[PDB]
Amino acid sequence: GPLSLSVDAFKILDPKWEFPRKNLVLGKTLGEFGKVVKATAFHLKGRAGYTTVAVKMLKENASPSELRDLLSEFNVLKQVNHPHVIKLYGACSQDGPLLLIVEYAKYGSLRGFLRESRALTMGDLISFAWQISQGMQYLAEMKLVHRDLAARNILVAEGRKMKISDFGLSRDVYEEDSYVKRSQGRIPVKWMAIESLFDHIYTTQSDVWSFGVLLWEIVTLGGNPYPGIPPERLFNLLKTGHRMERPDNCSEEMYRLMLQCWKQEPDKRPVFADISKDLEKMMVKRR
Amino acid sequence: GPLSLSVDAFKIPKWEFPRKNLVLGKTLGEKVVKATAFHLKGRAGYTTVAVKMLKENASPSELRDLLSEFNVLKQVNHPHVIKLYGACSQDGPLLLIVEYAKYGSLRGFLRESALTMGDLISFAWQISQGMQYLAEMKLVHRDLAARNILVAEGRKMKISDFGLSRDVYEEDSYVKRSQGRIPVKWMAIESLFDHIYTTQSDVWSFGVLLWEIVTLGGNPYPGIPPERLFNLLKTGHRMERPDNCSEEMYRLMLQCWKQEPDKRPVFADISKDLEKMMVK
Ligand SMILES: Cc1cc(C)c(/C=C2\C(=O)Nc3ccccc32)[nH]1
Ligand SMILES: Cc1cc(C)c(/C=C2\C(=O)Nc3ccccc32)[nH]1
Repeated sequence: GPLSLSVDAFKILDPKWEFPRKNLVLGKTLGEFGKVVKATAFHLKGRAGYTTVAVKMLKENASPSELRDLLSEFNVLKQVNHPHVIKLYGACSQDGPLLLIVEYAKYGSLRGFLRESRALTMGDLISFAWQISQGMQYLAEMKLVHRDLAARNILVAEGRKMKISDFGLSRDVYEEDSYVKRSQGRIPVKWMAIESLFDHIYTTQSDVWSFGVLLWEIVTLGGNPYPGIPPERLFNLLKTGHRMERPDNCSEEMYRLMLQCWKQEPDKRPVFADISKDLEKMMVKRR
Repeated sequence: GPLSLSVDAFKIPKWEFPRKNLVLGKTLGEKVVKATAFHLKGRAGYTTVAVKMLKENASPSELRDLLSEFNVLKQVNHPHVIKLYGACSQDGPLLLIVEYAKYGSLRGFLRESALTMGDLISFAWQISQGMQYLAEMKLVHRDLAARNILVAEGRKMKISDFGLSRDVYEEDSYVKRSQGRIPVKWMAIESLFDHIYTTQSDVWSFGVLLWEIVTLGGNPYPGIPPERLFNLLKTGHRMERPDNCSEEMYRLMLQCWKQEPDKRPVFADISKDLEKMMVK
């Protein structure tokens, strides 16, 4: 099938991205559709000596789905280049499990980083969202729907820099401007757009919806969306037009922007350039 | 879509159990928790049970798997299949209340070990017998592996995890267009390449499970990466005879792993082959 073809095609292939396994040394697990370990790499793409990196790999007992997502992630990361998108340095595929060598983000996930804090200003939180918005605009212009946008999938690198991560679920939408998934998806339901939940339709405008949930996650310093509401209740709660109330410590302008990200009709939502301009307008009231 | 239709249907019997009579305890595994249930189906007082629920941040796919498990468990009834007692959905999160298995998973239980080859064969036989029942009901399990078998009181095997199970009454096969969620190292060659699932692919998996049993919870195809399996299988390679395995036992595993599904033994014949080993 599609995967057997992709495995054979891949194993018979770019010396641009291949990295000798023997120059790579793995350490502790950072997190667990894959696993990530901290690692160190010798003579990595013209960097002399060792460079600290993260390494994405398959878990124990990988299904075909998981293998496919690793291969797809690899494929998206090759095409992609933005200060707010995680950087790929190479891959080991030749005599051992498939390993993707990627940018180490010293603070871990944005969720984790938010949860560890209190000291952060609204200005810091706005800058974070703005950085993410710029990365999303560049992926959107590259014709890619990310699908899985969430605090847990955004890394915080050196300097408190946002890095969009986890491209397993990203799809190319050059031709049709939407990605349609027949069977049930694997994005948490509390981050999915209404048309994704009901019609299995994913577009840049469902990324915007997700971005709205992510704003909520930022403003709450890593809260759990729809707290105490079971995922199965979401269908009915969304079509009957309910949305999350304004959280504390959230300004009127911000909340207004989350709601617009959550408009029932996709075409009525802001595109990522409007989101960035909107976030600038708030940043201007603080800096 | 299919899920929203199902969720509404489900929301709109003798399986409902009041939430306030159920007390959750420690996590047993990832989601399943130890729990206790007051006045569960005519049992007076408190009964120790397990409770299956949705993990944090469940995707539609996982929601559907939970609803599916519930729907299959309503229909199924055999000494070696985990038993469903009820469910809570009225308010709060969807919870399925199921038989508690005091020794946990068969993998964990094998790995903590003194057991005879007689004990090992009996384990396989009990599962084979449960598979036989499930095959008769026209159900393809798909996800059979030591981590999905439970060890209840008296060292009784309980087949578990029906999330991925599928009805094959009409067509006798289950064909999944997209990529499955069963680990590659337990999938039949036809499931790997053509996405085809039958009772004969369950037999292949049962073969892998025999291997797990005999090695006391060994990891299949050790030090071989999942992606190499495609090629290794199509070119005819199979796991070598493990240490401490009879000739007859191994012979049974290879026959489970025949390239052609119709050349593989049927569950009924495996229960016989194992009972013969039992007796000899
Ligand atoms: C210190 C730390 C904690 C965590 C969860 C991480 C995680 C990552 C990291 O450093 N680079 C990555 C690239 C892709 C996906 C995850 C990571 N790093
Ligand atoms: C003592 C213990 C450890 C573990 C992993 C378990 C697990 C289970 C248990 O008891 N009944 C179950 C029903 C369905 C799925 C898992 C379990 N029980």
